[PDB]
Amino acid sequence: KPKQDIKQIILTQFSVNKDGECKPLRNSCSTCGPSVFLGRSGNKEYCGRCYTVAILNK
Amino acid sequence: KPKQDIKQIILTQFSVNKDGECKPLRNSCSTCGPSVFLGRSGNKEYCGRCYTVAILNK
Amino acid sequence: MFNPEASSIKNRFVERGCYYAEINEFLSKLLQKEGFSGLSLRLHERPIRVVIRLEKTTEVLKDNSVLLKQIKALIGKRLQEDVSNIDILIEMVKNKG
Amino acid sequence: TLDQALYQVCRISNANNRMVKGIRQVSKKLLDSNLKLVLLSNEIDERSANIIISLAKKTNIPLIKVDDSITLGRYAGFEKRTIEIKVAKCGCAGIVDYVQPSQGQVFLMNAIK
Amino acid sequence: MNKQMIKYNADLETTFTVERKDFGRTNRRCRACFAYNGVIRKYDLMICRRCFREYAGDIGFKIYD
Amino acid sequence: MQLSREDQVAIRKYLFRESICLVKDKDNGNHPELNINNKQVMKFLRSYVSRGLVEKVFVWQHAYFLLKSEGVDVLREELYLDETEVPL
Amino acid sequence: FKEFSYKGVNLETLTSMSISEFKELLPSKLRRSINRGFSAAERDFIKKCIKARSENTGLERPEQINTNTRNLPILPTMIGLQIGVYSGRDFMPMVIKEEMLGRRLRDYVETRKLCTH
Amino acid sequence: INVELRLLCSNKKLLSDLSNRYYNYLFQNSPTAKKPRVLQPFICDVTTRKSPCGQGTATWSKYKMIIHGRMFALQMTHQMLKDSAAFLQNTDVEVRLTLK
Ligand SMILES: [Zn+2]
Ligand SMILES: [Zn+2]
Ligand SMILES: [Zn+2]
Repeated sequence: KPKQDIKQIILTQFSVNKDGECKPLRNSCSTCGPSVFLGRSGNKEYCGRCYTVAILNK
Repeated sequence: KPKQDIKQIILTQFSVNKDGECKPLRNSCSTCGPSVFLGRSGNKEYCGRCYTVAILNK
Repeated sequence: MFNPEASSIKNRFVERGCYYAEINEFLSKLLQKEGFSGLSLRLHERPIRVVIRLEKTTEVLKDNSVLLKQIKALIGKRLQEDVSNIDILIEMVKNKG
Repeated sequence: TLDQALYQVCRISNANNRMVKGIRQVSKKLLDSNLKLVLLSNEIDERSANIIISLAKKTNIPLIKVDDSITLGRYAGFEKRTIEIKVAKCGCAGIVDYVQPSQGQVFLMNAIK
Repeated sequence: MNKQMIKYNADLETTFTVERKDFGRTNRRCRACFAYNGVIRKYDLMICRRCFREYAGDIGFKIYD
Repeated sequence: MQLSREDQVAIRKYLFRESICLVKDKDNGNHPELNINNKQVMKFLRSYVSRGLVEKVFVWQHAYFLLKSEGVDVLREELYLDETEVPL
Repeated sequence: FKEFSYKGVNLETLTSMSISEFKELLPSKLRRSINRGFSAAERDFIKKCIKARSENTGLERPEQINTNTRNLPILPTMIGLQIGVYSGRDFMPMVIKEEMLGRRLRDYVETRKLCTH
Repeated sequence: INVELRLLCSNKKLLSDLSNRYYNYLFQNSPTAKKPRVLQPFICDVTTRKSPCGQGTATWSKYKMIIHGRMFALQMTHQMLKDSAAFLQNTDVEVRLTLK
């Protein structure tokens, strides 16, 4: 079967304020716990533990 | 408007054989040129220059 | 005549004999170096009374007799019985010839 | 010396499975906030240090450093036979709980306090 | 183990579960030697005719007549 | 051998607490006192036998494992217990 | 000349009936197999047949469907299809004609070559 | 008042000795003493071929295990039942009780 690309040290999920306070950059799932973040690509926003893809009306 | 997360040095798009030959890890668009690669999340595979999202029957 | 009791009794007695046969094989393999000679095994009343007959006794008594403690544990585990309900006596065989 | 106090912590902390090795696992343990005495080491990139330092402060637990990643490698128990012994390096590590009390744990907690 | 199987009704849409019955040689292996043939099943023995004759006198059986 | 680190230390402490172990061969069931898969417990102890730490005797359907004296210490170092601690 | 018929029912009606209805026509041993419900394998075979009869159009033949569901009775949903039945060695191909109703797929395939000394 | 004591045993000599011992105890207490009732023996049997393979004249053997038994029905007061039950231990004979 196909080969698996890898993205090294995952730190992109977050953003840091000037005060040093940290917040998630990607948005978070309502139904899989807020600790699961949501991907983006074109019309698609998507999720892990449920594989559900939202399709945007744009 | 919202904040933009960033994924550092993009190298995940490819895979390297033991001979040093390189091939794309993600699949490629049929109608945007083979140089445009396709995202994955749940039921969704998606594209850049056209924003078209395919929905899988799984 | 018919007895409802007979099947139980027959099964119960057979099962005891099977445990004896297995435990005897185990001790023979373990203790052939000790001159293992014979076994007694009263399963029918707690405490389970074990008497083991041996030619030499040093290696069963050695290091606070932990080999005894281990045999008790393995008999307990195989019979599925609480280790507290077993007594093991080791007997030196007289008139060995 | 506190070097032996770390030895007394780490060995007992890895016999029982309570010592975590590697920057990625330290990260999730800092977030999950179930850790103590995080070891930094010398040779890591300024960005990578900034990650551990920033998180470790935000978690509100003790942080410490050791003079080389090979000095940490001994504590992690990554050491192996050459024939003599050699030590594989470890970058960053931490303990989940002290499973039994020891003088080194006290000495380290007093060095922190 | 009592294994279970799914089966579909005539609609090929509704499903139900049924249990596999334990029968045949597969679970009646000789308790002394794992053999599948010549197993005596009487009196809740589960021992083959070869193994029986060497152990019979330890269990307590005798040839009286 | 496909055991978790938790499962490994569960076998180490049992084998020190009590100086023996008993495992049933050709079984997919769970060891009564450990809640670990029989084949996996057998495979773990197999290594200790190969290392010369543990005796093995096989009788009918059961493997009887006995811990040697010259290995109580190795398991005590491995399990990092105090120097005063000894089996039942 | 008259339309094909099975136990009183025309192919037009027969191709429209549910499996539950068709069961009232079949022999006793075949009925007992449908009453006791289909296996997970048999369900996939049947869903592919229903898909295939629907999908196929024009004059081009649909692709062969292979199966190790030897004991399944033939149903009016797989009429006209090409089906491969496992012989214990290979998928032996056959076309399901109308006259096969009331029999199992094993009845049309030999697991043992005929003997001539 | 009444008790019935079942002595059950797959050895004849033991059951004969233990019953003679208990009969002696009964007559030494003298509560109008009596013999035990000799019960129908339970007999479980197995029939098998001797050879471990098909070769030779097929020769067959019948093994049978005999469980002998003896019953005492007896009159005693509750103290004497409780005290005498100390007799009913360390035997290869299995011992069982009924009461009303
Ligand atoms: Zn979700
Ligand atoms: Zn495109
Ligand atoms: Zn056998």
